[PDB]
Amino acid sequence: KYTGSIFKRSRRLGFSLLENNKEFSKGKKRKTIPGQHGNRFRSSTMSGYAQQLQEKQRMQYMYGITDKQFRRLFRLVLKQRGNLAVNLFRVLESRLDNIVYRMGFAPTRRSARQLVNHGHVLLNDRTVDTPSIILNPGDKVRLKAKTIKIPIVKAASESGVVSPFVETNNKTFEGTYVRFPERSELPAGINESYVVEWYKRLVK
Amino acid sequence: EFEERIVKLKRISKTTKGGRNMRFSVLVVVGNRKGKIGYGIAKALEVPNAIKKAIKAAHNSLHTIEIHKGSIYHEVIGRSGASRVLLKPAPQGTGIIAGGAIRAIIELAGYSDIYTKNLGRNTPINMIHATMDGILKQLSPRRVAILRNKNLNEL
Amino acid sequence: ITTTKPIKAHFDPVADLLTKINNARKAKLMTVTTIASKLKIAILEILVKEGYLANFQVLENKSKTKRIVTFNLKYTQRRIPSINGVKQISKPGLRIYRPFEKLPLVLNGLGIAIISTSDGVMTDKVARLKKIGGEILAYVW
Amino acid sequence: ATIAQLIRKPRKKKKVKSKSPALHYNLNLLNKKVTNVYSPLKRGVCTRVGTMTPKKPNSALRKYAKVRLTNGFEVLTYIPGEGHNLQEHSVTLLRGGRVKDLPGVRYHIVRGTLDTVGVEKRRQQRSAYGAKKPK
RNA sequence: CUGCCGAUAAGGUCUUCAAAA
RNA sequence: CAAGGAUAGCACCGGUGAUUGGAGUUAAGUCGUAACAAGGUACCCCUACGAGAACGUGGGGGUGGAUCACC
RNA sequence: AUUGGGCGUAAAGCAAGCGCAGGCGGAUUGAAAAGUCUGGUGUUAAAGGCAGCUGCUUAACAGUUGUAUGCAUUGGAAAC
RNA sequence: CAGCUAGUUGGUGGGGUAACGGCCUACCAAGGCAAUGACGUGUAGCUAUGCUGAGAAGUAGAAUAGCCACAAUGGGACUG
Ligand SMILES: [Mg+2]
Ligand SMILES: [Mg+2]
Ligand SMILES: [Mg+2]
Ligand SMILES: [Mg+2]
Ligand SMILES: [Mg+2]
Ligand SMILES: [Mg+2]
Ligand SMILES: [Mg+2]
Ligand SMILES: [Mg+2]
Ligand SMILES: [Mg+2]
Ligand SMILES: [Mg+2]
Ligand SMILES: [Mg+2]
Ligand SMILES: [Mg+2]
Ligand SMILES: [Mg+2]
Ligand SMILES: [Mg+2]
Ligand SMILES: [Mg+2]
Ligand SMILES: [Mg+2]
Ligand SMILES: [Mg+2]
Ligand SMILES: [Mg+2]
Ligand SMILES: [Mg+2]
Ligand SMILES: [Mg+2]
Ligand SMILES: [Mg+2]
Ligand SMILES: [Mg+2]
Ligand SMILES: [Mg+2]
Ligand SMILES: [Mg+2]
Ligand SMILES: [Mg+2]
Repeated sequence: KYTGSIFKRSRRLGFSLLENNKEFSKGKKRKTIPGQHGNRFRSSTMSGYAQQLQEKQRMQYMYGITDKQFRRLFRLVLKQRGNLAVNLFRVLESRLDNIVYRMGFAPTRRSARQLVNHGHVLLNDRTVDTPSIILNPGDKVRLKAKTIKIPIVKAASESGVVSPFVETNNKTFEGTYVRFPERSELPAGINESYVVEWYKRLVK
Repeated sequence: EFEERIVKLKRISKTTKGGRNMRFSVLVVVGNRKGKIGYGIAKALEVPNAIKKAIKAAHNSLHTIEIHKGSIYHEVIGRSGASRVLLKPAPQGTGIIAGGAIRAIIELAGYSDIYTKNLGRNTPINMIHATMDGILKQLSPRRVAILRNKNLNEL
Repeated sequence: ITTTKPIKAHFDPVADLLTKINNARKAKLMTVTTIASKLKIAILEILVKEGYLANFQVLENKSKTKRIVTFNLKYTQRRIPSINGVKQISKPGLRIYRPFEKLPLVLNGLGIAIISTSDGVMTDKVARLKKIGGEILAYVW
Repeated sequence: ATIAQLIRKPRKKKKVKSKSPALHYNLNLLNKKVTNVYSPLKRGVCTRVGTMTPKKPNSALRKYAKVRLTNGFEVLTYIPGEGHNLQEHSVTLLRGGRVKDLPGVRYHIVRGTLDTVGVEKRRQQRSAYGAKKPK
């Protein structure tokens, strides 16, 4: 369940999935809002609601999430101790399909979701099929063995390009993760904290 | 880096001997996000000149703001005409729970966590008047020490 | 000390003093007089301990049948007072009784709250220290 | 006012009235008593079809209808759409609403539900007017 | 220096915008 | 002892009813022009009478009245 | 609008007065302790509420331990 | 919706009830409740709780759990 026109939505907001693969493309290098009504005036002065909603979509489209799932996670993190501005960032980045892409074993994020849904991934001591499990740093999320031989493992096994918060022990494909992602690994595509307040009005 | 944000753009007009003289009025809030904030309302035949004059007036009248731990120290009610704005101290994390003209003033002043509710009218000038009045009547916990001869806030 | 004017006071003893203080502050007056009562005497003693007024002298007549307390306010050099606002809680008719768990904190402790629990009038902080509450007279900040 | 005054005569809250009262009356028929039970939408039978003129700004011919619901209340309900099959005697499934042009009308006929036909030749916002997906 | 002196069909435009230079 | 039945007159509540009273709502109906300027007889409140109608007049009461004016 | 609103010109001060019951009410002393505050005990069924944990692929959910509110009785405090 | 209540209020001896009791009986009296709302009308199972609210509280008494009442309508009784 997702859109099949990721170029269009990435072109609208302006920010892609952090490699500009959906922005560079092989044609026209288009950086305008889609549709016929893209090259017009009235660009700035977006209302607070307007920019907040646009930004909220950015957060929940970077990961392929449904808004109702977003409300559940926000309700979960909200109650605990205090200014929890370090927890929900870890919570939002703890998605299982998200970690496999940051693991470097998938060409794209939503393709990693497909492999997760098809049962080609494992966990420290069990198996995982649902692409929504909330992970905690310390679990040895070891990959499958019958998928290391599939006709698409080449770029998968090229995990040498990997984020420092996903440690793999290269060539062993162990693929654990510690040292939770700092804001540096969460780029300026969505780096704001009044989206939390937007959900505070809409979600108790 | 005194950022500025329009808080209202009304369309005022007078009547002459045939026709209506129409002038735009802007309400700009200027703040350095460090403790200096002012407001300026100006009228002109066109929006650009009105904005320039309003910013000039706002920069001419800049008041000094003190912050305590990012929030407002004590709960206060600012009164201006029929508009009453309630400000309440907040713990670090809630964010600015304000909305509208008051929210613009609080962000431009520097304050972070702040509880507000507009208990009166919804006219932007009077709400800003009430917000600034409430923030200006605030007492630091060091002025009362010099006054009451206590020990620099010590119990 | 001698006088020339008749001294009157209101029937309600907390707000009578409160009105005197508030009117003097607004009108920049310093020395005021009122009739003396033991509840009124005790609240003035704690006020001068908290540093809101400068002096507080209770006096009696030459016959020992009447007493009037004449207090002055503590103005700084530039002539702005130390009291900012006064508000009475336990007004006549509706008397306010709050337990210890609900003892108020006025302006995060900047102001003082007058509470007469069992040992006369008593400040909010020391009331919290003894973990005992009761009648709440007025808010002073 | 005053604590003593409010103790004697407390604060009486203002009441609240509905916008579609005739939809919340149920007649039992075996005893012939009317109880107040709220119901979203109700079935009725039309008595007189025709047209009415809007208030002031608007100018047009709007198709009204005098429909008697399963209860015993006669309400003027607007037929919301372009073209109708009402034939003075028919059954309709009214809903809530309030057309601002015609004074007195406070209900709408759900289109394409029972005897009343759907609104064909419509591809936009069909789910509301009731038209089968072109497919 | 006070005579007399009544009426005027319906619905309607017009401010696009400051993001800025 | 007693449900129920028959007879009898009061009490409270509901529906309906020929005919009739006013009320609201209505783009372009008829008779005036009462009010808003000193609205062309200053207005308004209470009250009594009278008249197609707004309303007129008598009694009392107010300025929420114009003009006027003073070195 | 008890917390948390108003009554000259916007809705709202009865035409005015004599006034019982009710509400409020000068200063000081003594006692009692009905209000008021506080300690002990009993109770306020279980589920639900909030916090933590476990178990279902995680969740929803289930279980688990914690978590008040009022009433009565008893022992003290005496400022109003 | 301003009076209501004649076993209604009290005592006596007796009967009955698991038990106290005008619960019932004979006699003797005239009281009881009511403007701090009787009585009448209309409405409704109550509560733990559900939804909402910053709070005070508003709202419905889903499911389930405690208590009450009912079994076509109105009465009576056996067994235990
Ligand atoms: Mg001219
Ligand atoms: Mg003439
Ligand atoms: Mg005419
Ligand atoms: Mg006229
Ligand atoms: Mg004339
Ligand atoms: Mg006239
Ligand atoms: Mg005639
Ligand atoms: Mg006449
Ligand atoms: Mg007259
Ligand atoms: Mg007159
Ligand atoms: Mg008079
Ligand atoms: Mg009001
Ligand atoms: Mg008035
Ligand atoms: Mg008067
Ligand atoms: Mg009057
Ligand atoms: Mg008198
Ligand atoms: Mg009296
Ligand atoms: Mg006294
Ligand atoms: Mg319980
Ligand atoms: Mg459970
Ligand atoms: Mg007896
Ligand atoms: Mg019932
Ligand atoms: Mg609220
Ligand atoms: Mg239930
Ligand atoms: Mg049920």
